[PDB]
Amino acid sequence: ESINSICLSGPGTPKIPKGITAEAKVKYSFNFKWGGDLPPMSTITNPTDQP
Amino acid sequence: TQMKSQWYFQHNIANIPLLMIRTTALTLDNYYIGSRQLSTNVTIHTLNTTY
Repeated sequence: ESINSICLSGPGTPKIPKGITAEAKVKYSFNFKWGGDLPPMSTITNPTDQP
Repeated sequence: TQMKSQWYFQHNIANIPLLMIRTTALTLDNYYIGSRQLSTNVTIHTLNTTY
């Protein structure tokens, strides 16, 4: 807490009221393609299905 | 003709017969003779009906 207090003496450091937590977030979208030979697949009975 | 172009639940149409195929084995080159041997007459065995 003492070295944080020395850093808080420096410029640009924010004022946050006691008991408040400040937060920041980014939304990301990474773009990929997946490549391969054709995969296998499986199926469901018609009678026992979404009615 | 009863199956329209509409969507149907797979549970409903599952058992509806969508095609009938009728097939019979044939010969074109042996059409009359078939598998005949000797006479045109075939012999049938039967239980005497009168006894």
